[PDB]
Amino acid sequence: MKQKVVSIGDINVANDLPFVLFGGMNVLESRDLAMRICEHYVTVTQKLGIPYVFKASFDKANRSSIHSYRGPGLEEGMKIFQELKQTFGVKIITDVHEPSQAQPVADVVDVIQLPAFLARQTDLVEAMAKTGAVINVKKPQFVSPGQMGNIVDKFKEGGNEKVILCDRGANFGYDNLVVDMLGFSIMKKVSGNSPVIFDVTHALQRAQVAELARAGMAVGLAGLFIEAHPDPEHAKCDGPSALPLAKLEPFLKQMKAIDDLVKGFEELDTSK
Amino acid sequence: MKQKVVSIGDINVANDLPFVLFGGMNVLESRDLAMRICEHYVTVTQKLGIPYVFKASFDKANRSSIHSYRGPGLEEGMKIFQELKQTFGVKIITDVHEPSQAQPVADVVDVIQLPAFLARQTDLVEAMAKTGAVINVKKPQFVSPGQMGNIVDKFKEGGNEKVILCDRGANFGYDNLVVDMLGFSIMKKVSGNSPVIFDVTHALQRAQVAELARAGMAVGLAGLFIEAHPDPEHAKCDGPSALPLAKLEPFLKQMKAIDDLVKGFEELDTSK
Amino acid sequence: MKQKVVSIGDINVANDLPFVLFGGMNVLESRDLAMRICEHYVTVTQKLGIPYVFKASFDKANRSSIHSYRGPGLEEGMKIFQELKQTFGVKIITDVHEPSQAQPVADVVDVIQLPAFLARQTDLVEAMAKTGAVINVKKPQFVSPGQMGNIVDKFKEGGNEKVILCDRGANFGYDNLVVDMLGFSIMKKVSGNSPVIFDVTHALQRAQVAELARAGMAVGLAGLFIEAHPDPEHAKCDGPSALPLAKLEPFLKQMKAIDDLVKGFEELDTSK
Amino acid sequence: MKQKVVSIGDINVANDLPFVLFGGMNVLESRDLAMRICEHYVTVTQKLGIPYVFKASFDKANRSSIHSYRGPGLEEGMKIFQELKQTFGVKIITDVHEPSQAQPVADVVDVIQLPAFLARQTDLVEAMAKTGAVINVKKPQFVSPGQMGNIVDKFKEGGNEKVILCDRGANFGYDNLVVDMLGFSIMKKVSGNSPVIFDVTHALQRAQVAELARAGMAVGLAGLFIEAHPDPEHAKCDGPSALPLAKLEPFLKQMKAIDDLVKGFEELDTSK
Repeated sequence: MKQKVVSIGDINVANDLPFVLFGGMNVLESRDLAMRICEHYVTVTQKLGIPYVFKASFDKANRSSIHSYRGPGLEEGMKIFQELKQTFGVKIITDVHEPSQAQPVADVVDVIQLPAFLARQTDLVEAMAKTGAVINVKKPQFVSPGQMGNIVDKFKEGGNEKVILCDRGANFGYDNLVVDMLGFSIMKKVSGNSPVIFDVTHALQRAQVAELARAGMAVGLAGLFIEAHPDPEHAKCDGPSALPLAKLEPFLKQMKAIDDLVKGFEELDTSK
Repeated sequence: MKQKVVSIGDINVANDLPFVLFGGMNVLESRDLAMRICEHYVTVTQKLGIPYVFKASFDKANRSSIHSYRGPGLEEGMKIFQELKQTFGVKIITDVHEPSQAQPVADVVDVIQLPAFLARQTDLVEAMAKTGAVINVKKPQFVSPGQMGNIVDKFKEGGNEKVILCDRGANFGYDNLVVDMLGFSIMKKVSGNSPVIFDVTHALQRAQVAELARAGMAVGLAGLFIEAHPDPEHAKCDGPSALPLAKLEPFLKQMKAIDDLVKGFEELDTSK
Repeated sequence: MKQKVVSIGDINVANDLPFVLFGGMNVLESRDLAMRICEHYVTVTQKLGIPYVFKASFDKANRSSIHSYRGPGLEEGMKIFQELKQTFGVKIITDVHEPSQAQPVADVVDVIQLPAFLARQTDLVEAMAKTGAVINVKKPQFVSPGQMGNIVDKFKEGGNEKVILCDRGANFGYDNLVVDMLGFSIMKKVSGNSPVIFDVTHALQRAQVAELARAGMAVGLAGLFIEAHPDPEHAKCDGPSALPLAKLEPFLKQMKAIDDLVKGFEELDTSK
Repeated sequence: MKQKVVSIGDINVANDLPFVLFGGMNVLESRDLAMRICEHYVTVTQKLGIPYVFKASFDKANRSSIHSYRGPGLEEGMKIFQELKQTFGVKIITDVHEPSQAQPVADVVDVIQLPAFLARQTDLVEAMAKTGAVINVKKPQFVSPGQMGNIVDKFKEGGNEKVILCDRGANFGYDNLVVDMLGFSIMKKVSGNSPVIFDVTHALQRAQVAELARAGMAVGLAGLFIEAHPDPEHAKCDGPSALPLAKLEPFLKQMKAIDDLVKGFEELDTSK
């Protein structure tokens, strides 16, 4: 059984190929920081040899209050991305919330994301479908893996047939997530063997970011979705949990020994 | 400790008062059926003495496919409700999905609902806030009760301070819900003692609809949210699970013996 | 469909009959307290009309340390029970851990219990089977209701065909229990409609002891298993959570209005 | 922080050392099969370089019926082990159920196991404590990792201070397990950094046996606990899920590239 391929340009996201790191940042604060975030990623990638797609949000349709920081704004948010793109030669990936945003962002970025809590929003799915530009489907914590097949279909149907599946863990009682390492496999099956990627930071809501990320990779995934910030201690707000940037290389070095060393195994069948 | 009160007209939704049945139907098919659905509710209510607010959706922003039945449409959906209202003298409650819909529907209905998967959608919350018209907040299966406090605040903040909390159960492993009877109490606390109501049908995704609904009521809730269809066997599609309409009275008779007989207890403190 | 009946003497435990309160205490400290515990139960029961079976353990094969208080001991533990029995005219129920204990205790008590974590211990089950004296099977938190059928069979097989099923909740993530009100029904089915009873205190590991117990009863159960201590604040150690004794009557008064008022309903079928 | 060491002879079980494979079989049928089971393990181990301890049960205190196959018996079960030991030069590990068995088996084997459902059985723990012979503590599916500390203490207290911790997954709703890759770390902490090993087969109740086992190893564990049978299709009864023996080498080859390649990493601190 061969794997699907959803190339976002000169990049090839697949299950049997080397993992594609969709590294980046959470919210889109300012440039001096953003482009700085790219600086280390961009560097370590080439330096260690790893496909890379920066990631940043230009809006937070949700937080812990109304009089909060929305974000750069749909408009001012796209201007942001533009720059860095030409400044480094890498693709950008950002999540959309309202149907509209879809098309406008479909022209600036190379990978559009779909918010987990919106995973099953037809109006939007059918909407985001038009673009036909690579889509990453975040997997809700309250949805069984095998249910992923239908979400991939409702998309193909609308038009777009280039999708990715992102796992961020499952609900384990109240206020807790746990990653079913066995979801990935179950997730390939029903998804016409689409590319499956593990979102560690936003599976950890920590000196765990590592150990966890190791186990995911040793399963054989299309790639990783990660987030890092210069000082993970101060801007230590809520939502996901980010990596202590500086630790990019030593960490990503680990993944490579996994991704690579595992992506090259004589297919095993413990079935029979 | 006294309970909050969020009267939706001549009706008073509270925790220590008799339960308010927010009975109704799921999707808004056609009138001959809708108004028929009201016919039995409307009757049994007065006949047995029970506050009543019909409920029906004029859209399904999500299902199992794109080339599916959206619904009457935001526009044609409001026309629908109008009629029945004057035809029976009862209030209508319907869920909104996009900010816009909010205000338009705020003039036709008496109780606006907020979709569970949208529970934490600020743009919308802040939006639906303007109306200031009674709001029912469906409680996501993946959200801990105590987290309900913030969602109630972000609303008060925007303006609206008349909210209701609806429990539809919690995620129990993959593809399964379970209702934490203890959520309700925990749910009153953090919610300035707002009105708490149990959504049974959409806690059961059955000859269980009953037994389950009995246990909820015996806890002391503001009221029930239910759905019934003439023939629960054929149009037996997916989403929630509806009641075999005809069984409205015998069932609602049960709730009354609970709601009433329990709403009238000398407050007990097993605390000390 | 008629219910099973497992009379433990002049008492009749069943699903359609009034609930049988298996009230009592946790560990067997001393008599002045024990017989005192019975004093209020014994009284309130007759005073309010409720079947009663005292309950107390004569050993704790497990706690939080070795140099801990085992208990009166298998031997000295039986002497204890004897007295109170003749002193009040009520039956005693106690849990056994090692095959041996079974028979010895089978002559003193009227209801023998089976520890949850031992639920699937054949050697013991086959052992406790001989006695043929009423058995109460505690339901492990990690076992699905429908699995209860086999445990009831392995017992019938050995000999004993008079069993009871006790629910203490299910595991909800780490360190947390939740009671599936729907387990009871599922639990009757596979159990040849054996008597099902809800263990509230040891479903709560609190001013919740009440609200929770109300919802269980409104389902239609054979009865309750409860535990109370004079001062729930000091001897506030770990294991289950006990009731503030003094609150027996006001509480048990609640259950009666449930048990009774619900045990007398015209069977409803929301099925069709 | 250095790891603990619980050598079971010329073998050293630890967290930073190469993983120790506690491979073997489930029940102890007959020799021609048992010693055959050892044959391939024993071979592949030396051939690939891997610490090895055979494992087999001489009794099943639980199954799906009384008139079932107990096992060789405590007595005849020990005779069994003896032989193979001298026949191959490897250590044996078997689970005990009743206090007695402890000491008798403490003289024949090199690693005694403690049944999960008995994990918190003081009488036995205090009992098995005397021997002072290496102990492996199976971790119940219904027990939070951090709770492991006390079980390790109650043992040290009794005497024995040479323990191992085995993870078999956690309960995920009804009838389902999921392995919290993050338990291991949490499990080292509270356990004075005792050796932690992952039980895959009996975490899977399958072509998954592999992928799952890969992720565990990439975390950094003391070792693996596995079970294999010649024909996993016929004797395909219930309990755990075994490996298709023949697939030992290709599989264990995978683990080595993990265990080794990961056990040799410059300690990383994503903490800060």
